[PDB]
Amino acid sequence: KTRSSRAGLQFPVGRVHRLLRKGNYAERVGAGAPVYLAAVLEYLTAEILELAGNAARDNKKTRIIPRHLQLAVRNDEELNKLLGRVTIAQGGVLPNIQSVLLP
Amino acid sequence: DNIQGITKPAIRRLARRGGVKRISGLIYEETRGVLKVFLENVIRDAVTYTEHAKRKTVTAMDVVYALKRQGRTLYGFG
Amino acid sequence: DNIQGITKPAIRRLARRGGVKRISGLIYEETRGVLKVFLENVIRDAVTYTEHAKRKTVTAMDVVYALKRQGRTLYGFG
Amino acid sequence: ESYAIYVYKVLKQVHPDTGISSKAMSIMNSFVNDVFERIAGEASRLAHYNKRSTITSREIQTAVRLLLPGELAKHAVSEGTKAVTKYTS
Amino acid sequence: DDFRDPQRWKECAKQGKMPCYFDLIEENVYLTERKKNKSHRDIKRMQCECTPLSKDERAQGEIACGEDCLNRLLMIECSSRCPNGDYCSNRRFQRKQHADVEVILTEKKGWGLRAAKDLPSNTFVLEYCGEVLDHKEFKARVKEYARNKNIHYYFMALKNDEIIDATQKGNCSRFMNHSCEPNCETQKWTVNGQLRVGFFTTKLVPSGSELTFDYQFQRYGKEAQKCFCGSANCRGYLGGENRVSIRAAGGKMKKERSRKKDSV
Amino acid sequence: GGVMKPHRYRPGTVALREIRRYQKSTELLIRKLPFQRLVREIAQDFKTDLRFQSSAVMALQEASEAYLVALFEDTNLCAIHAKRVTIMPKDIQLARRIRGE
Amino acid sequence: HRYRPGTVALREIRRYQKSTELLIRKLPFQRLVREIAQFKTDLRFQSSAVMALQEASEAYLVALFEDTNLCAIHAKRVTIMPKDIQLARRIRGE
Repeated sequence: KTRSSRAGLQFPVGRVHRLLRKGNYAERVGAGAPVYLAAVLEYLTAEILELAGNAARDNKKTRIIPRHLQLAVRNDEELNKLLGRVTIAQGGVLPNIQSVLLP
Repeated sequence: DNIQGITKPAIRRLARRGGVKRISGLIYEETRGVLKVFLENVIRDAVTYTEHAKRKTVTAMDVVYALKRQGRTLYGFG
Repeated sequence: DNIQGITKPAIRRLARRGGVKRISGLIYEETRGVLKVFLENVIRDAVTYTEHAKRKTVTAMDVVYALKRQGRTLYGFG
Repeated sequence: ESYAIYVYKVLKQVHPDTGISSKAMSIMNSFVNDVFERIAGEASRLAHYNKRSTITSREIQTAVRLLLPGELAKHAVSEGTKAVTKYTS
Repeated sequence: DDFRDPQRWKECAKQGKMPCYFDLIEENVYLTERKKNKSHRDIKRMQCECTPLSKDERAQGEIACGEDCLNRLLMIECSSRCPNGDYCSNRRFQRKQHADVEVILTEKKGWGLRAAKDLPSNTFVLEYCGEVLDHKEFKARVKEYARNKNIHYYFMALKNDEIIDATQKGNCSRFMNHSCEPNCETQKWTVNGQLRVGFFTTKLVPSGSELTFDYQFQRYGKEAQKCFCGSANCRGYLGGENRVSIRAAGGKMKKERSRKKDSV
Repeated sequence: GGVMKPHRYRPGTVALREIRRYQKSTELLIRKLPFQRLVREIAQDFKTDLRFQSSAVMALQEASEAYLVALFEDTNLCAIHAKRVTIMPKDIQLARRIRGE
Repeated sequence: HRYRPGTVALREIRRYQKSTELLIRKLPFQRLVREIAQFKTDLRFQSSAVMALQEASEAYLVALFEDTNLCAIHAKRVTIMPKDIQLARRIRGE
């Protein structure tokens, strides 16, 4: 049976194992590293998709769009810090107007 | 002179997206030069990658790698 | 409360090296906070490296790596 | 090959009745690849300062703690620990 | 004095006491409306950014969407998707919140309006409603109607190619006069994607005082007209002295890129 | 008898309206064919007789628009710090100097 | 005898841009580090670690004050103000 089924995850452990053994990072890899990394990636993916889904429901839509991803990422304190130097295509900016320009 | 193709109202449009209320008359000539320098750097790096890869066509992955080299990661064109 | 040990003359001397002629009376409380944040970040990274290395003593190479992580790249300490 | 079907499987667990566009799928693919590269590179760095052959779960955990912010890293570590416990138990 | 009744009566033209010689009008009507606009592609919704409470009114209760809303400052009324819902106060052209008006005789210059009760600044009074013309019909109907010897021309240019006629059908805003000391004015609000013209006050108008608005001066034929107010500097004349052309009066059409022939 | 026009927008009102209109949307603001011609012209200086991918030009356009938007976002703060509404090239230069360009 | 206000300021600017020594006192800096390093209780330090921390900190502060001075001059002021530091750290990306 698949290692993912043993670990209770959703991302595939074996492909991560292969990429670690293939990407010239070190001489050896311990058995727990791919499972740990897959759990981390699954958690981050789930967080991003949760906030994207909330942003999508906030605009009466049923399909997540890059604008929704942009809003979800930029309206969070820590994800913005993690992705501060990343440009999302077809993402746009946050609506804000400085208070010294409004009449 | 294709640098004049980047129109005055186009630059005004970009400023409107950036949140600028009133635009001076030299911002356009400044922005043209800034964009020219930025594009020259990125294109130089991209063409370098291509010539290394022995290709004649310039792929989009080359542009992505050049932007990563500059330090501006771009999601979507992978 | 050892952040008060970064004295007004010390900050003034640093500004003089920076090229400042006239200094407001409110610069010091801001400078102390900025220094505290910077030191907290760097020391956090250093202590993390130490705890990974299974060491009681925080080495200088740990500090150098912590600075390299943030993009400072100090020379002179190995 | 990519992570698209797995992203679908993750999405259907946190929002049942929703969809996602291909551009967003590509963006998520890039995000997964980028985080994978960051964590792997940091672990490969950590394994060299101590002159060790093997990247272990401890190495990955150290990289995670160094790379992610405060509240996010704690949950990431907890999830990874739970998974690596369930892997052997 | 207004007495809006649907039965036509025995008052010829002056419309001072019997308003049923012509017809009244609701929100305006169009003739050649096509689906080429910014209606529902980029102005689908322009929602304000408000985090209200809406559970505490009449006691520590702030009115919803006051002068701190993002839409009121930019002259846009909210849609039905407002977070306040049916408590937002921007939708004044849709709930038909109007001011108390009355039409009687003041001066021999013509009919007009006088304020019933006290009215503060930045208060809506009436919406200008009429019949929307188009490119070709304006320059024909105007020369067809100039030979009918009429004094009042109810033409107002919405855009460089749109002129609204308030002659065949008009609301209570057709009687307001001109003066060189304006206390009311006209504003260009955007409701439901369409542009509408409204009337706002500027000061604290006392009960029983005049309510006129300033004309952006314009003349159309060879003759001239003059104003009879004379507040302190009154320019003497409606339309000033300078003459402008048929196209400049209406705003000269956005020429369909056919041909030169049309200019000649 | 003449055709009177209602009124004129106060300046800055439509400017702010445009600010909202273009901050709400997500589209390309730059003329695509001129952008393409410009890229080809400036690429001719590094290798004669090249060929491009459509996505390779689209990515360049996205990056350029993002860069300019960020530059203006910082420049507006510079101008406001200068207690001005109008935006000046000295503000642009200060933004680039402090950013490190 | 008095030197006019600003003259000695320029004198200090010259002499402290000429010198290369450290400006912050070692014992207070050390006490500060060993206080805010309490992360992990009961730590030990190499001296070169603190020596490097002081160098990095003074370099960072000088580099920040340079941009602060630039902002103050752009504002047509001589005196630097905390709003200038805030603008500098806002544009810098912090």
